[PDB]
Amino acid sequence: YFQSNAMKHTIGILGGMGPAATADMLEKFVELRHASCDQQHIPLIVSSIPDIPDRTACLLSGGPSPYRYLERYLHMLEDAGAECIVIPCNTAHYWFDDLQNVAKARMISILDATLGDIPPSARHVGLLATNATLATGLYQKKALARGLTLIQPEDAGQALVMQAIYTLKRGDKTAAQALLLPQIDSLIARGAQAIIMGCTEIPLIVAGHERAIACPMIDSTASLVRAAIRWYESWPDT
Amino acid sequence: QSNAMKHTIGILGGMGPAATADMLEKFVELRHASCDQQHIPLIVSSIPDIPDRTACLLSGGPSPYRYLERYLHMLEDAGAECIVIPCNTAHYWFDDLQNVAKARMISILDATLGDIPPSARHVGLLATNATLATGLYQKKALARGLTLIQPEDAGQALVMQAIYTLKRGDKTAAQALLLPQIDSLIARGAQAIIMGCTEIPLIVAGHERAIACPMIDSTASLVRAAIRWYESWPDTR
Ligand SMILES: [Cl-]
Ligand SMILES: [F-]
Ligand SMILES: [K+]
Ligand SMILES: [K+]
Ligand SMILES: [K+]
Ligand SMILES: [K+]
Repeated sequence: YFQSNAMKHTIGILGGMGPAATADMLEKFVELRHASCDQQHIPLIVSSIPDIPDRTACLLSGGPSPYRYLERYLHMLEDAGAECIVIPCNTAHYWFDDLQNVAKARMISILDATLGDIPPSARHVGLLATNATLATGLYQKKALARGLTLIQPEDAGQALVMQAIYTLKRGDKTAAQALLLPQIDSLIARGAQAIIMGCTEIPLIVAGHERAIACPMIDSTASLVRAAIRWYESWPDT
Repeated sequence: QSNAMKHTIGILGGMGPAATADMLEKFVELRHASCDQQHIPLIVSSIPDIPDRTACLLSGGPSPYRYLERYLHMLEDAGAECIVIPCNTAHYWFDDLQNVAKARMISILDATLGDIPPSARHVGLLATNATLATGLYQKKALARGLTLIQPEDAGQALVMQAIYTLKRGDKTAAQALLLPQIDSLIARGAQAIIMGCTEIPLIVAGHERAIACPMIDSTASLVRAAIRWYESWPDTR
């Protein structure tokens, strides 16, 4: 399988962070790839092994590091024949450069993909993300380089965004939506021209309410999927 | 700790991709978990170059067996200790795969039939032309005392069309094709209807209220069976 999977430009999804976001990524690979039939869709191998330690607990509360888990499942995907690896978790990109160095497969960053899909006129941009993604500034250096100004929720509001994410991770979308939606309105009221959904649970909470939201919402999961499809479609046989 | 020690489940999917994503969705929804880390360890093969199953069985098209075998071994080598296949037609090859498999395998057919209420003796069957033609459900249904109701030829062409319309990405058109066939099976006396092709639950999704009889979800039945397998180990919760 390995050599023919590699010849076929198989994409590996390093997911499980969390599992609903990984399932959402798979749906988006189906929705965003033009295919005449089953056989024209993207070849995908998915790691949805969610025992990976909590990313914010590690970065902000001294919890066990997820790195060695990420490294192990990365190598599992490569050994299965993945030639490109994508990670449907923003906070995990704290370790992106580390994983890239040990990877033989190509890796595509969710951060670059997401920032690249912001309309050029949107210069003041809200950011919905986990505490650790904000605190370690994962989007900060890259946003500054593109001439963007990020707006994040205040301390009280950011606690509610974190609650929404973990309520989604617990399986209660309706509760998560009631928590998140006033924070989206607050970001707009403070002048967000666009809002980055910079945690891959956020698209799952917003889904069905984009019409009720004044400004565009940038879907980091979809941005990464689109980038991976462009990689897949750039080969001479594709 | 190796994936085999952790009782990792391998999903041999890509048949088709949307149905495989649906199975992942259902693994989340059907497993009681308080956080990311309590969910089922899963490795997924969604490599869809597997040749068309009905084309093989009914027209002599290229066989999917060598692809299924290859991706099976890929999943075992990655650490899957149990394998589930979210495709009913592919279970034509279930015994062959189980012969060469080191991991446990759980049939979508047995799981689905086990989730039929015992009072439903007359059961509609929505499936591909090849699943019907090769009788994948017939002997197991006969053992349980069930009578299968399948659409007549004209209706079945429309069921097959709905499945392939969903596989092309048009859920709205697939529903327009499928829903009259569901009413027909009910009008003919179905007491439950097996969604015996894993694209059927995606077409029906959001309309079970308007349907007068229970719809038996083969994908969900398989997920529930795999979760029970995972939860039965002494060192799992
Ligand atoms: Cl073959
Ligand atoms: F994320
Ligand atoms: K599509
Ligand atoms: K996430
Ligand atoms: K659940
Ligand atoms: K199927």
